[PDB]
Amino acid sequence: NLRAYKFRLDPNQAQTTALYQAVGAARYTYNMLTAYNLEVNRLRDDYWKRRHDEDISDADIKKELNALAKEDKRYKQLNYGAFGTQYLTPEKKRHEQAEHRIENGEDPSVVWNQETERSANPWLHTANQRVLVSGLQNASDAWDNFWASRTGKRAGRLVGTPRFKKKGVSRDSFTVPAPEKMGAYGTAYLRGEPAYKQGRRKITDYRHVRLSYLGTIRTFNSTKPLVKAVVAGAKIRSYTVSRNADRWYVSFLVKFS
DNA sequence: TCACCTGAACCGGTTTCTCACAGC
DNA sequence: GCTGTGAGAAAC
RNA sequence: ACUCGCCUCAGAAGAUAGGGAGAGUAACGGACGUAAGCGUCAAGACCACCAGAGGGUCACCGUAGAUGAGUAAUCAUCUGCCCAUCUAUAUGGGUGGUUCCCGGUUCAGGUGAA
Repeated sequence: NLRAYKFRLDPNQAQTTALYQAVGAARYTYNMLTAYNLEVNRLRDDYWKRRHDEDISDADIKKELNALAKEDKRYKQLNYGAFGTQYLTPEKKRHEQAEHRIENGEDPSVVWNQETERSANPWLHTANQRVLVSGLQNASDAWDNFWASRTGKRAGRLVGTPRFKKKGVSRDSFTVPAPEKMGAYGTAYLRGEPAYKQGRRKITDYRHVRLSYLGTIRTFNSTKPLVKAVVAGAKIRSYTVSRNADRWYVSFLVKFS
């Protein structure tokens, strides 16, 4: 009983810039998680090959690896959540430290060197939390796809191994869930945006949508079949933004009931 | 590279807490 | 001049 | 002067504008520079800022009214009328105004121009 209403957006400069920033953040986090998981996997299977070269049964060493999970950190694999707490927010704070130490008359290069890290300036905390966690969702999904293709579940052809994302090679998209503010005609604006300055407080036609911190954006379609379906016992569930060429699209996932 | 299709498979977030209010 | 609403961070 | 179309703005097929083309009295093919490449330009109406940049509205919703929101341009909500469309036993209703739209996320092919 699930449906998708997909509209082609018509954003302005100040919103296209934010959309690029969001997709860049999701790509960055996906790359981080995939790289970490890849390194841990390489260590894991090198150890496995070394142990199997001496005729060791995997069933017996299963308990050894289980005990090693509570012994060494580098022998564990993580989900979308644990990586955010253990790893993501430490460099969130590190980027913050660089930002509030740079203005105090000190050298930008020593605190932030372009060699080790590619960013000109720290930014891993001034990005929306949901956008960042979207990449964690995507990467956890990819690695679960791979590990299910291997072991016993995903019937079909062998689904590769997780692969890095690169600008201009992969697809740009992210998903924002409920219960944050989003909706069609009949929903309020956001405090502080330039439209809210002019005084608008509600949506009063069929050519605007509410997108979290991004504000309200116009569309090319008509939101009427949404709102008419909205007033039937159906409520919006989440929204996904995507890009193709130089065009942006948004899908509202609708759950009728 | 950047981009586009086929093609298999499987699937479509919840909650707590802090805080800065807009509006008189 | 202060505070119930909204907006958002953070864990999971 | 008239008929045919290659790329481009209109969510996608049918209606209406853009930069250049063609031939005669349908076929054929995007353009500017500056073998490529790479950069650039191609939808009209209203308020702002100092010719041009940024922001809002439409390019889907017969044909009549009224009421609101908006400085506006447009939009929304009710009542008519016509048409189409169905619905159960000449009937009543309900459903609209040129048709359709279910999408994710990854891995692997395949071509494809560069």
